[PDB]
Amino acid sequence: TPSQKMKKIRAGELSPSMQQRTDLPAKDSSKSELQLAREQLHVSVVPKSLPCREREFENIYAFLEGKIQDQCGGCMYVSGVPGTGKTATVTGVIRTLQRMAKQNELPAFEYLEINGMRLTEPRQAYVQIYKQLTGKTVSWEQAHALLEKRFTTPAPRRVTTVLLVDELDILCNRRQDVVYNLLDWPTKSAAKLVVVTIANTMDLPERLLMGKVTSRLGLTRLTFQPYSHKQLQEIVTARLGGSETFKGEAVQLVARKVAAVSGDARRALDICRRATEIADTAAVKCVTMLHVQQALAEMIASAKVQAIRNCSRMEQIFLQAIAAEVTRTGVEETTFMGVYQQVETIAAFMGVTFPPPGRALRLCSKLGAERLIISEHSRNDLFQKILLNVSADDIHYALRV
Amino acid sequence: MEAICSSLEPLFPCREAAIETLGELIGDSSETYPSAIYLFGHSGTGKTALTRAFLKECGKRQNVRTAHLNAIECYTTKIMLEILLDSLAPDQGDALKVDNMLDFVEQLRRQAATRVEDQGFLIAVDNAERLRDMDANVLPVLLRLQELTNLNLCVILLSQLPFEKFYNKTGLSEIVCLHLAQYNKAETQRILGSDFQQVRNQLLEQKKRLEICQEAVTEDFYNNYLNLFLSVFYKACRDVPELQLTARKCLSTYLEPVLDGSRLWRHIAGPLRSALTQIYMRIESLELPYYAKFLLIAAFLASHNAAKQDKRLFVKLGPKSFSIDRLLAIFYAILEEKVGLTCNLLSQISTLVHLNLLSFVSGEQNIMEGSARLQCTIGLEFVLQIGKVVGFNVRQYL
Amino acid sequence: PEADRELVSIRRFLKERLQRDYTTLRGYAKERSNVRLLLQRTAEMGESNSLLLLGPRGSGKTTLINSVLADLLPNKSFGENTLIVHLDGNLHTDDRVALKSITVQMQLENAADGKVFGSFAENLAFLLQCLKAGGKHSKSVIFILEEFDLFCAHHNQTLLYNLFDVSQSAQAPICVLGVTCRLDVIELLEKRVKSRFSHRQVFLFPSLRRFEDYVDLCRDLLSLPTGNSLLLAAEKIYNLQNIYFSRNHFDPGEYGFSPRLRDAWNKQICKVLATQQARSTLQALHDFDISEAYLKNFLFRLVAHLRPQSPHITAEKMAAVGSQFEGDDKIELLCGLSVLELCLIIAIKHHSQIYDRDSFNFEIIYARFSKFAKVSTTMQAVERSIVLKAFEHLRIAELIMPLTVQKEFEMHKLALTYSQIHHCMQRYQALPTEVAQWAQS
Amino acid sequence: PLQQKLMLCTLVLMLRNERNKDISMGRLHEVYRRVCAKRNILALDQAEFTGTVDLVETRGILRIMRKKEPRLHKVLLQWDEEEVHAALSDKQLIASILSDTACL
Amino acid sequence: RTLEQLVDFVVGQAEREVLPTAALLTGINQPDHLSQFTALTQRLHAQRAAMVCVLQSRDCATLKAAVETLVFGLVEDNAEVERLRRSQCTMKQLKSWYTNNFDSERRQLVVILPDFECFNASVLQDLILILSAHCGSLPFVLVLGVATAMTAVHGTLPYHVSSKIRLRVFQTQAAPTGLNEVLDKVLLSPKYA
DNA sequence: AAAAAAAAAAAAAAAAAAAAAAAAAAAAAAAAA
DNA sequence: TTTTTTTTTTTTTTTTTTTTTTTTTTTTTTTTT
Ligand SMILES: Nc1ncnc2c1ncn2[C@@H]1O[C@H](COP(=O)(O)OP(=O)(O)OP(=O)(O)O)[C@@H](O)[C@H]1O
Ligand SMILES: Nc1ncnc2c1ncn2[C@@H]1O[C@H](COP(=O)(O)OP(=O)(O)OP(=O)(O)O)[C@@H](O)[C@H]1O
Ligand SMILES: Nc1ncnc2c1ncn2[C@@H]1O[C@H](COP(=O)(O)OP(=O)(O)OP(=O)(O)O)[C@@H](O)[C@H]1O
Ligand SMILES: [Mg+2]
Ligand SMILES: [Mg+2]
Ligand SMILES: [Mg+2]
Repeated sequence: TPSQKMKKIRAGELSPSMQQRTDLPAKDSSKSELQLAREQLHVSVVPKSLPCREREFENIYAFLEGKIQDQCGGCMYVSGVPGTGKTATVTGVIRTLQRMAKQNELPAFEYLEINGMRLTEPRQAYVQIYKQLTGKTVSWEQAHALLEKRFTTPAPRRVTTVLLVDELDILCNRRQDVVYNLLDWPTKSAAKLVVVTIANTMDLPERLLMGKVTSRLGLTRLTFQPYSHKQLQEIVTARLGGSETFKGEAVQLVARKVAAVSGDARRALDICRRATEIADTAAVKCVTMLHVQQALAEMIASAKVQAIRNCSRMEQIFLQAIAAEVTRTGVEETTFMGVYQQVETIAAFMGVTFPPPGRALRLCSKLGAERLIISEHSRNDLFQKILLNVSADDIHYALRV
Repeated sequence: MEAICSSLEPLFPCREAAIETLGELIGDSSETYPSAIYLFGHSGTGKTALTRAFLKECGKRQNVRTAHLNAIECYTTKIMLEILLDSLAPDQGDALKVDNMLDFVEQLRRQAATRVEDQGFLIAVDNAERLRDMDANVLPVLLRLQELTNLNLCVILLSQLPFEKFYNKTGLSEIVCLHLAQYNKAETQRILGSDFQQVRNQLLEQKKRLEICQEAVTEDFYNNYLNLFLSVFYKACRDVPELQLTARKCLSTYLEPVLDGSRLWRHIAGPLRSALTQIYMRIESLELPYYAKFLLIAAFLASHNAAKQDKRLFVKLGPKSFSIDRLLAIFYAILEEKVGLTCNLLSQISTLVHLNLLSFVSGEQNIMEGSARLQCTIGLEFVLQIGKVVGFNVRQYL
Repeated sequence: PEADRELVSIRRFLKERLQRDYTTLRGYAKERSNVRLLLQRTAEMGESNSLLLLGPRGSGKTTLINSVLADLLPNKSFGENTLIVHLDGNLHTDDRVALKSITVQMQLENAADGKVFGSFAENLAFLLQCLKAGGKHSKSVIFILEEFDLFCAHHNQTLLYNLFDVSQSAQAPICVLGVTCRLDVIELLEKRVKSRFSHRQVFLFPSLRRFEDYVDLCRDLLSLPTGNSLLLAAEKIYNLQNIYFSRNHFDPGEYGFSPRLRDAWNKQICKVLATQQARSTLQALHDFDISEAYLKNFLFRLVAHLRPQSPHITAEKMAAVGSQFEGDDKIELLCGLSVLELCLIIAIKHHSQIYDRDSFNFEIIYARFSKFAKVSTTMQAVERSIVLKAFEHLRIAELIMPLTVQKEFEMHKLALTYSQIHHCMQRYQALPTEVAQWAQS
Repeated sequence: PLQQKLMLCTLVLMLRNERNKDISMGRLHEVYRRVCAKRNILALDQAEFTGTVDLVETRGILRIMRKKEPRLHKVLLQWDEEEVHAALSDKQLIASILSDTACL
Repeated sequence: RTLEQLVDFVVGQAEREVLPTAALLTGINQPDHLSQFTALTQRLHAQRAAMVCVLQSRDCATLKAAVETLVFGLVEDNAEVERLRRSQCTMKQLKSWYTNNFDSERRQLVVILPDFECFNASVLQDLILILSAHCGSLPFVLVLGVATAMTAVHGTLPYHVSSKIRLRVFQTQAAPTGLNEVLDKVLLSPKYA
């Protein structure tokens, strides 16, 4: 019976494994140099020593080593825009401290991790923390009671537990009881809990956290600033290593065009991979700057000119008429009746006949599904409101030239 | 497809083009069906009965499984899916269980079979205007159920509106629209004269009158009667069931000088323009208490008579709203007996609200607090009848 | 008679090729190659990717995915080291329903014949525990999410955040496909979901904007193919069915045409499409909508007319189907009203032309109608209730819409234009001259 | 980043030269396109501009009122203009944006 | 007398699409009327001509609650003459129950609406459309409880709704007449001291 | 009496509370031996 | 008479629907000219 399977799953007795391949995977001797550079430029291949994040590594390592050696516990809050190496630096500090604990240079500790976006409710945070100490899946009330008995009652020899909370702002709700429980357990003396919380917004503790929760969160913060173009160039150049599959100016072009938009590292590592896949098709062993410009045109896309260029005749007349009605009445949100009057004017100027209003609603629905315009349901015909989602100069560029 | 059209053309005269198109599209199950057909028309055009008879004849003569719905019944989507999977996957009993659209699509996918049997499915969703009031994924999945379930099925939608009312903010798939245009005068006369044998046998069922009946109640006589009927009735309605239900009664009146013993347009032209005035009433003096009568005409004067003029008329568009203090003030002003404000008077106000002679335009949560606003919902003739049976002239106070 | 059975076979072949045949794709030489090489690099080399097919509704988005999958799946290197999870945003309207479907389609340990045990949170924990425990030694999962913007509308985009997080992590090599009709779907993502999405987007604007490609497509959709091409297509379809659409596909091995019949049919088709009336009808259709679904709808209604008394396709049949397409429908609803509703609509048109589209009422329109009905010598004997029922019939047919009060006093709007009523006055049968004269002034 | 500088400069310009603080995302992007047209900079489309505005909102400089459509989101500045001018530290650029009134 | 007329109407519908309905023009005094309907129900349980559900206006705020109350009333009326959940009561279960019970023998399905004026209008129109759609499947008779006049029924039933209606008007004797009869035969009767 | 602010109220989105359904667990009845 | 199996009822847990809070926008009232 599968109820024994679920009994052993909720107790953690059988491991959740996955199906395996019938073919053995490829060897690194059969791969080309461009395939090896494509494998090293994958964002999932995180390096052991991260470039450009040495000072943040020193900060987090000093905090965590002090909180482990002092046997006290506390809390830290790191933050920054996505792709700036927050979780990679924090888990690298955790791996370095675990390597130092395996060689008796440090007191031992137990490292738990949760992610606020891998939970469906914040209360299920209690189900995951208790699933990382014992391995049993219980209800959240029983898990919260057992965690409360673990962290309030003193018991020698308790070991230090370092709790990582990714995406803290998903645990914040109207009542703020999960985040208050996770930031209140370090304040007790019997709990050797160190809570490091990672998020994106810098002003999160003052924006949406209550006064006691930002009172317990602390003032030891760290901000992961976005990467400059020198830093993206150093990241990608360290990913490539001793190969010469990339040019020295191609990496600089990716770094200059990515560091100006977001400062993300995932964006640079994906645009370089797309450039590698473009250069693989053109039968060249290196990635020149033209493949990089082609990949930067494809990944940083802007395809609202080609969509208007590929519309039909009546749809382009409708797109001219919405812009002409916006010019005529001044306001941006135009009803269907004035748009249809301008349709009749433009079609009588062009000399072609137009469909009746029942098919003009079909043209409006086709343009609204593609989100070239913003339209309502067609149940209120001749009085439905139309916004022009594309700019008015884009239509005059797409149709004139 | 010729057998189904040749079998439906006796039952539906003057619909040979519509039955021809429906036999071209979904007539033969050995050929593939379009993804969705949408046939639409006015009321009384015969689009419930035609698709119902078409689906029954296709299920009898061929290997299809039919389902006829009504989208008014489906207050949730689980009701619609339960009816659909009950009719499309029969002999299932109380084991039928459809959670959502996904379970419906998987259980329809399991109903596929081999190619040599030539099976098909047909779904008729009558009153389809309600489909755009449902949970916003019913209509886009119904329009592509053939592609989704990988079946030889067609979804027939029936409504009184064109398909231009159905386009939503995300778009819809393609559909084969079909128009059932309402009949003109000659086609309507042909439909009304199609039941001549039934009318003749029912008349002969109900003895010199029977002998003088069976000599001339013939087809030309019934067609001249239908000409005299449609000369007066066709301007107000073209709806075929109403014309049938009134033409039978006017024939029952029309045959009186013929059975008793030109020359016939006058004796029916009395009752024909008597019965034209009672079209759309399918029928085969409001007594009130004294103070309820006075409260009702006081509410009429409160809604009608321009509340700035209340300072002059009693102190000695649309119906305007009033508060119950103004109603009681006008009631005590026009009664001139000055009865006691007991509980029965305010109970009469509440039960005149309850009987839909008044209404609640505003308030309804501060009824005792003075912010509730009422409105009178009767006409002038009833107020004049009340003032006549009481003796109080309202036109003096109007 | 033999000449009718061959036409039944031709009509059945053309209808089944138009409706079915989910794998044959026309055009898209670069986009199909991009999607195919991406899926093959995921399955063979174990890479994790994400992709977004974009384009208008009616272009070959699902057909490109079906063509790529039907060409990759009988390889027995893609077919044996890869499991495929199809999700649809119209059916999987919740992350819970989508997660039960992912758990069933991956054949996980808590599935047990299509009835997943555990809650939504337990199913998410078990799915991420299975995907985290994998690596390059495990099978590749290919998630194909159609109606992707509906997956963007879920709670916290939480399933999206997880499906894009296994792609960015040293876990089981999954590949995420997103097939949606919107062009600005990437501004519906949150900043973390947008950061984890590899921004490669494939755009599928149709390559039949110019009219000669439209005429070539209308020729290739109506032609009978060569028997060797028929045998090659039946070979590929039987091969993909040897290992989902393949249960009911086109399968052109059942149809065999003689060379003289195919010769006569293709000569007739090219002779018809060379004319000016057929090209004028295709020009009207190409002016309205350039997608292939509209043309396939036209050609289905054209092929369904092939009765054995009239076997050939001719240009007047195409003109008749174009006349069916191009007409207005509210005008044809207006020609079915009685004369009482027509005088009511003329009174509404007079009120809107005088007062500049002010909202009207039953009493205003009834007064304007009763001023005409006193001198008409045909509408003397209409009551108030019959005109109220005619007003209600105009209201429920949505020729009159409310501004969203008593029923005889609720305000309204005319849902027609003046040109539609002016064409109704010309197309109406047996309209009396009093109404036709009152409509002018 | 440069595109975030050109976003904040355009929002400061539209808050200076107009008394209406109801600034949408499309109305901000239409002025930003003219601004980057005058600087000979290839401006982002709407899809990347929305992510740029969100990445500036993570710093706390803005606040985005979310609506049914991303064109109708309302950007509300929550810093003083001296604070924005100090945080950019790019005086030769913002001095040129505020002198470019004609592209509004 | 009016009870015998209504029973003959139900039986003559059973001896026989639009649904047969019967507007019963009662007085403005509503709490006097429902007991009258109870007497009709007893006579309809005498000849085994039908089984009767009563739909109060308090139970029919929405269409879902009206259909659930209708099916639950009919099923519990059959259970009491000779338990489903609230969300389980559907028209499909009513059709299956009527096929399992009374297709072998037909009982009409009399639906009594005692307070016709106090109904939500859209709920009442959609309920009449639901009942008229199931004609031929389930034999429905619709008894109304109109208190004011027939102008109210003609006003609140639109064109498309009254296109599926074959009503026959009955009349009850007036409340002043009943008062004068009670005063003549009881309060002035000599056999009370 | 109109222009403009201003407080109150309505609409709508979003989060929580409660009801309902479904599964787990414990108690009871009936068969196994 | 004692043990094991299958039914029934209770309690817990999860899902869905309804209510409540919260933000935004409108809107009718109030002050100034
Ligand atoms: N300094 C660096 N050197 C090398 N690789 C880097 C560096 N910073 C980031 N990366 C790469 O970019 C990715 C960033 O992922 P990471 O989880 O660190 O981002 P994050 O800031 O946590 O994002 P989010 O806030 O959205 O969770 C990593 O997978 C890593 O491979
Ligand atoms: N051409 C016709 N020949 C014979 N009878 C017809 C014809 N058209 C309609 N009828 C009759 O009209 C009756 C009612 O029509 P039906 O119920 O189909 O109207 P409908 O199209 O459903 O309108 P609604 O949707 O408003 O109810 C049917 O019983 C049918 O017999
Ligand atoms: N490039 C193409 N090659 C072959 N057939 C096509 C092509 N484009 C469109 N079609 C035809 O258009 C019809 C719909 O195509 P498809 O299902 O690919 O569109 P879609 O993008 O999936 O539509 P939706 O977005 O509504 O699901 C199909 O019948 C298909 O035969
Ligand atoms: Mg992270
Ligand atoms: Mg009907
Ligand atoms: Mg598709």
